[PDB]
Amino acid sequence: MTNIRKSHPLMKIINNAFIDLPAPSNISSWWNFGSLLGICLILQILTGLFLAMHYTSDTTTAFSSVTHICRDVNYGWVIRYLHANGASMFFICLFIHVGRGLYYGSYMFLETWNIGVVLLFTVMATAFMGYVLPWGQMSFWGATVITNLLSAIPYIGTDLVEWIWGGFSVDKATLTRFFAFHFILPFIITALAAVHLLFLHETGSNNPTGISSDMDKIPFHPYYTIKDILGALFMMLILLILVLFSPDLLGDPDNYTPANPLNTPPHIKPEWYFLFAYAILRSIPNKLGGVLALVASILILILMPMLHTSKQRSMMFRPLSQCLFWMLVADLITLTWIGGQPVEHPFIIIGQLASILYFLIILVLMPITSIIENNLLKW
Amino acid sequence: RSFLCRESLSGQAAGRPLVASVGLNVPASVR
Amino acid sequence: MLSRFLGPRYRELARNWIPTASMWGAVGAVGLVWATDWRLILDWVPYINGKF
Amino acid sequence: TLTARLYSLLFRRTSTFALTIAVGALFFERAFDQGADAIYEHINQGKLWKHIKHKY
Amino acid sequence: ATYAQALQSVPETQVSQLDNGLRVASEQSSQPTCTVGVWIDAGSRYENEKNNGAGYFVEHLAFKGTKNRPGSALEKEVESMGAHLNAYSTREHTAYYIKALSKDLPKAVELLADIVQNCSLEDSQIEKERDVILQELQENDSSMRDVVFDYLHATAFQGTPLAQSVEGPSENVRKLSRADLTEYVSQHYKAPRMVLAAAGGVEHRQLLDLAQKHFSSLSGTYVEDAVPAFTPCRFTGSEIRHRDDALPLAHVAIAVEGPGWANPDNVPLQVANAIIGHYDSTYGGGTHMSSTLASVAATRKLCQSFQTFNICYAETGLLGAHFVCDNMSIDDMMFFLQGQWMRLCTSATESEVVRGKNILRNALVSHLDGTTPVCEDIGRSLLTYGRRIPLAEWESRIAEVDASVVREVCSKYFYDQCPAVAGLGPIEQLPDYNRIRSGMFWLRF
Amino acid sequence: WLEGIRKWYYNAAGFNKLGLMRDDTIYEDDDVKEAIRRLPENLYNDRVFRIKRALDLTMRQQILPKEQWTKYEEDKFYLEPYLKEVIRERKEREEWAK
Ligand code: HEM
Ligand code: HEM
Repeated sequence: MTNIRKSHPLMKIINNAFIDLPAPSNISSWWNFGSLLGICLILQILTGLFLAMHYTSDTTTAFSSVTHICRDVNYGWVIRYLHANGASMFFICLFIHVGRGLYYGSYMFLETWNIGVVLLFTVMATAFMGYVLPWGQMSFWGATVITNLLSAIPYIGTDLVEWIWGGFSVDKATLTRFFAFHFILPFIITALAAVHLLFLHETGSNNPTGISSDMDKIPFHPYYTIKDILGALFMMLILLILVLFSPDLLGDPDNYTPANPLNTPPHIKPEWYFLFAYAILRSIPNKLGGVLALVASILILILMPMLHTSKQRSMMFRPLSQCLFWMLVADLITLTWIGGQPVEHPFIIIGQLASILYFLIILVLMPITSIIENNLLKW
Repeated sequence: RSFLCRESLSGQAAGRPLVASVGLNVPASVR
Repeated sequence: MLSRFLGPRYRELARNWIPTASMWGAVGAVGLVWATDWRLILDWVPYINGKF
Repeated sequence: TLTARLYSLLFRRTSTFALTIAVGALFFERAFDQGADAIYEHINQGKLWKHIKHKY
Repeated sequence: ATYAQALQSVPETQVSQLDNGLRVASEQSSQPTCTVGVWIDAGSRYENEKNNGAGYFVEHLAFKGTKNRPGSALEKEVESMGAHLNAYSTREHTAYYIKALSKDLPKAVELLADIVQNCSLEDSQIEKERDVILQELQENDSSMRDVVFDYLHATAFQGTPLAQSVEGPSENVRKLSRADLTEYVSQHYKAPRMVLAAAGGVEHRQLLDLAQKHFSSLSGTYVEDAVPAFTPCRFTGSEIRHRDDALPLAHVAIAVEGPGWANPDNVPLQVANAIIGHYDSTYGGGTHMSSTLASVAATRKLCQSFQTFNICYAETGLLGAHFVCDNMSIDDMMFFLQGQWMRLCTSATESEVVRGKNILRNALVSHLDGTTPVCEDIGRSLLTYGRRIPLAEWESRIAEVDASVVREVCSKYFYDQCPAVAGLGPIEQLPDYNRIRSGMFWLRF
Repeated sequence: WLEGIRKWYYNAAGFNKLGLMRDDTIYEDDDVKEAIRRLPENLYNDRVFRIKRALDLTMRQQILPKEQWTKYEEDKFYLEPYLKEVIRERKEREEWAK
């Protein structure tokens, strides 16, 4: 005689996961993005399936098959644009999630933070391959530009490119290869997300105040399930507005042109959620240095738990660190804006300033501010 | 230990007041 | 961190594990040359270079 | 016995065990490739392209 | 007066030897008491399967009666002068020692001569003594540490005389007639394999002349030809598990081959053993003891008591540990205890080696306190080493031990050597022998 | 002077508005957790209640009225001695392991 909820194995796992899991009482709305990620993932796993059900992978039928999905498949355009803009929704939620983890000092959960960095890398790679899939002008040329970075790697680098290209340039082989990789990767992302939830549950969530809330804990099911339902409703509102009213708002029109290797578009820009890093790439003339800075721009999150010097955990009671964090966010937005514009005056110097300031804020300004911070409070 | 013989039981009586002792790296003892 | 790990007996432990770590690194180098089939190095080992 | 000398020399340390395995990988790979290829060319002598390229 | 000054001032161990072969060895001091005993080289090692248990029976009947003193009269003489008479029989040595005042030396030596020589061995007393040993066998069965160590010896030196228990199987003790014991006495209680030791207010000249006038009748021959030789004993790395879930606590003893009484490698290994240390639930050191295993056990309340041993015989020994812990700790200590050993086999800091050296010096100097421990030391050393090791020599051998020596000797005796596990009680969680043997080597090294 | 800057910072920090004391806002590492365990019962109970009230207020996104704000002068230092002792013991352990 017992609850099958807390005695049946699968039901026990579900119960400890998101039914009776002790959650902090004062969890703000910024935590909802966690689920808003998973839901997006599910949606991305869902619609992509129904896209792979009418998408070939040959360069003679890639663009034509995409147009077929948009124009002929019954309600196929809904799925297509739902995928295209759910990618942007996924990345908006991802960036807000990373910002939340940074602000409230959630990176003290070392295992979960590192797993999150791995998830970020995997999601970025998957999105890159997916954008390569429709074989537009943007697709082909962005793929060439991005993959040609690996030629900068010493020694093996050139070979590596010819390995990934499956030949001598982004061509028939690379399209199908990227299709297979874009299919497989999200399931690896799902497995890593499960591991991430495991690691987080071994310690419990962190409240905005940054202090342990083991005394004021509430069951997850009656409260945070409905909170997450509301969050999902809001995210669906934004995503459906995007898809139904202005689908080609976050995209680039040149992607609606068959890929022609003999002519390039006026501008070669990546998707928006990548520009913040692309600008950093453009900052350093040294190509190898550019690639290294590109990798470090994401790998910095790994070092972030080490740099924590403040006695307090979060930023709720650290106004100086708050201004620093918002300086960082403005800097990321500036890099995103810089990435779109061509390599001309004054975008070049502004891009160098923004890229320098990003690492200066993360590595130097924040720890020194925390050091001054503790001194300002007798500790 | 279980004692079920005169020879083994010999000496198990007490003739001096009980004296306990504990240490830092030596196990507890009593006599 | 580095204040704690900088010690007499800590450097002594480092010295103790120097041989094992160094020849673990040698293990890794040989395995890398083998699996990769690094022709630049394998052209000098007498018997194996006959393969190319 | 030689096996005792082998154990005391190359097998006691796990890392030395791995080094022995790695070098054995090189030499066994080369020797086995030579042997198997030679056996195959012997079995089908005169049919492979290697055995008939000379006349063209 | 520094430590070194005191060491070269400890009285010497004057050693003599009568014509028959009995080695007389004394150690004068100023105490008014003394401790005189005879250390024979009998023991379970010198016993075949047919007569195993003879030594225990002979030790039992030693104080019962003699030809000169018919019986209880001997006990009356011993008690009238306040002497405490004792005897301990092991797997290698058997000894009788009288603890008496210096003035009662002439009488005490006479009493020891009567026991070791003119022992009655009356059949009626044999029958009376037969039951006592049987009861003592059940008592020892209740002694769980002793049964675990007997399991260790049985499963380690299997098929060799060392595996035989000192008391003997409770079948030989029920058939050991007078005839079997008499051969044991006439074949093992010989003058060459005997050491007459004494310590305290004893004069070496007095001990020599008392021995000459009492033990002269001792014989050195070996009847027709039978000379019981020394049989080397093989160490077969194995395991034995007597799982009895009713027992409240589980005892596990694991030991590898250690050296003999020779092979000075004992001195480094003991230091290594001292580094592992020993713990009991009633220590009070808590999570502060220098020994890593002791600190972990105290922190997690893992075990009730773990002790490291270096049992050492003439040509081989059992060097290792024995721990008493509940059912859900046996594996965990197997992880830590082994994890400790390999640390000394791969990285032993000089600091802990110095600590082990100091602990060993303290153990040696403290164990030789009191006349009875000194007499035991003399009797045991003359049989094992052939000479009493002066404490100064012990100090020198300890000083020569450093971190590199400990690492080398441990890797020579511990690393990748099949153990001799032996477990009793609720030992279900005890790792399988393959797991233990795997834990005997580290994949980092 | 400097103490004026420190008072301005205490006011702008915001943990006074929640009724929290300085030490309630500290991150709970191993040293801090052991220090909290070491606290006397009467201090620990007040610490727990203050923390729970603060979490309640932040859940409802509110602050206490201005009168019940922990003043800079009244901000006692309860966890400081215990944390200092714990840090000293850890430093001793690390130095001995050195
Ligand atoms: C694949 C995308 C991701 C999914 C599905 C995911 C899933 C989740 C979920 C559901 C939560 C709990 C809700 C929450 O606290 O927000 C969570 C917590 C967390 N995630 Fe993620 N996550 C993702 C990406 C990331 C990334 C990129 C990072 C940063 C490197 C990260 C770091 C964290 C941290 C630190 C927490 C704990 C937050 C706290 O305790 O306050 N996650 N994750
Ligand atoms: C990790 C979640 C995913 C992300 C972020 C993602 C992202 C993207 C992006 C950005 C595109 C290009 C959209 C465009 O053409 O403008 C795309 C296309 C595509 N994705 Fe995904 N995707 C995800 C998961 C999946 C999965 C799981 C599948 C397979 C079931 C899939 C199949 C496809 C297909 C077939 C296309 C080509 C159709 C098209 O481009 O419109 N995707 N994806």
